Amino acid sequence: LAQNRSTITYRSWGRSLKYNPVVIDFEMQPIHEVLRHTSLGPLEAKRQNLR
Amino acid sequence: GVSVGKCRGILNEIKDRNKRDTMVEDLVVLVRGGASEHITTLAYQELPT
Ligand SMILES: *[C@@H]1O[C@H](CO)[C@@H](O)[C@H](O)[C@H]1NC(C)=O
Repeated sequence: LAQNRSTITYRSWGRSLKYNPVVIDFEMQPIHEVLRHTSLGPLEAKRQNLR
Repeated sequence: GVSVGKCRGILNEIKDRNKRDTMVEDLVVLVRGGASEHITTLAYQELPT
């Protein structure tokens, strides 16, 4: 698609986007935050150490 | 016999020219529904339809 900016390429470009969609954007949080939301229960010491 | 003469001349020329041109264009699209290949075809910013 990089070569040309015409309508001939956007068709199959959107088709391939349907085939394989890349990640457009994502919200993020530190990795120590997911430890609080685990089934293992309280992990405050390990969470603070990793923070 | 006495002879005397005097001559004087002056010329002044000033020229000024200014030219300024500006043109811009903007485009905003907001489409919701059917994000398939056809709407990507229609997402062509240059052609209007
Ligand atoms: C895209 O391809 C068409 C067909 O070859 C061509 O006419 C057009 O000029 C191209 N667009 C460019 C080079 O920006």
